[PDB]
Amino acid sequence: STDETPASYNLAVRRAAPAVVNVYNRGLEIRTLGSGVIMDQRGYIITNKHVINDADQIIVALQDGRVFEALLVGSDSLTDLAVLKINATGGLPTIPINARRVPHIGDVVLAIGNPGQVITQGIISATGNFLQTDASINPGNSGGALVNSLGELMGINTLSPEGIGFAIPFQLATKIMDKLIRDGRVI
Amino acid sequence: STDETPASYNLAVRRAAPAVVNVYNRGLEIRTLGSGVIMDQRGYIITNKHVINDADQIIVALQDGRVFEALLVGSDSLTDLAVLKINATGGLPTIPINARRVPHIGDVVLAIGNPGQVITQGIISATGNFLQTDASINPGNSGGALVNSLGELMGINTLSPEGIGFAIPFQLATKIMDKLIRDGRVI
Amino acid sequence: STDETPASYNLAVRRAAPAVVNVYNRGLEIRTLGSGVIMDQRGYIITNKHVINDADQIIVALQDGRVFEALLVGSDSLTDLAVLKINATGGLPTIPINARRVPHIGDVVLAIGNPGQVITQGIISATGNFLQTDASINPGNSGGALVNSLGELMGINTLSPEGIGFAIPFQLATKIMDKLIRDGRVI
Repeated sequence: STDETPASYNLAVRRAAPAVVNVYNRGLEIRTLGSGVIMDQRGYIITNKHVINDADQIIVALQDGRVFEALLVGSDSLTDLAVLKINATGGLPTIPINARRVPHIGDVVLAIGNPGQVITQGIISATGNFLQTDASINPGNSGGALVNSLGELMGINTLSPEGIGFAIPFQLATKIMDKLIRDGRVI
Repeated sequence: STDETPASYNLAVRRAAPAVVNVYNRGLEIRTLGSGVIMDQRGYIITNKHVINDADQIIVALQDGRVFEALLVGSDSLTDLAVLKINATGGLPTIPINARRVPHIGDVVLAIGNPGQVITQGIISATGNFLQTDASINPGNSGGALVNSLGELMGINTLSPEGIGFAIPFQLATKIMDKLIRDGRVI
Repeated sequence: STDETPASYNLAVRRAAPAVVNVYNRGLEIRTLGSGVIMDQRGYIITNKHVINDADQIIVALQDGRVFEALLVGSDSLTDLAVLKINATGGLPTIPINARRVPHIGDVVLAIGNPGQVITQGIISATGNFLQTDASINPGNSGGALVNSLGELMGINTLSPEGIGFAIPFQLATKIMDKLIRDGRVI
């Protein structure tokens, strides 16, 4: 035992987890809203619309200790997504994305949320309609990332038929985010 | 990441999933009853007795798009199983079976149900009394197949002590099916 | 299929499972209290304090068929642990421990309980505050072992924020057990 190595998906955690952030509201009280995912170096972030639906002031908190204020770029009710913006100081951790990767049924996936961080393991039950997984999906990880064993982004964890969780396919999430950036809410 | 391959049990899905079918009732209304498993080329299928307990007309629907009517060969209350029959057009997808394979505690297993298909992942908690697994077992996959990472049949998912699901060992399921074929309900 | 081998964590089961015992009370009635873990050859065992909180007479039952009476060495309310003692006949199965092993987030873990034995699979969601896992933790495995794919001890399953289970890190559990052995209850 001492010689060998445990089976583990910590590799996918080290690659993906730095990019998943906490999302807060600062009214006047500091409340925890949910999780979120840093998509690129420009400083754009994806989260659930319901997380930021009633935010007086939005705050984002990285795992490395940094704390930015975020402005709502726009949302999309149908997919319950929302894009936030923050100033990117030199060096931002971003969620690994592979546009060429084709998600397959049976693929191992980790759901990464930041209520410290909590990570749960499952598989892709059904390929995206949305992507299904049996990894626990909850408010503590709602708005966070779903990634495969390599750490590549498979979807955005979302809430709202038992035992199964939902994530918005990363391919759809990318397009929706782009559209919100270009205009704002889109129909 | 782009170079490497995700950890996945899609191999077992491709081999086993084509053999797991949807089971319907057609009264006079079309209702979804549950899932089922094509065992052989003769056209015999296994499902839960409770799925077909009140079926005016039984219909079976493959993943490839085909739709047959099925006749109840017989059932077995004690194990809550039931065998159906359909005409096998040339080419029927059958559930991989390995009579030589010895199921071990800790073995990875996928529960395959067809409410599109939903697949969940677990292990064999206890070897069959029935086989136990922590893979989600639900009406959406009740009557469907439980298979290992190779895609070989380990059991038939069944309902009716929390967090654990039950499957009838494939070795028992085979014998019971044979007996029903030979006579009908057996005691 | 016939040639290849199923993916499985039965190796970790064979190594660790013999060391996880059933724990009973014998009033005057024989009641099942919970699970426990044989730590060393001296005959010391760890379990939850709530399991042994009201035991007139404590009995321990190995998987190999042996049955000892156990005496409460002492407990620790804060961590809900308790150490029992039994006479070690030549040959006692002990839980594999690796003091050098550093638990990482994403590590595969099996929760081993003895209500026959029930084993569930998960990962380390958060490294220990206590260790978190998405492996099912329940009364049937409360007080039992959490081990990685090698079979090394990662924690002691404990009860008392949804979908997640808790285990006391093996490093903390070892120290607490030592202290109880030295004195008794410690503050």
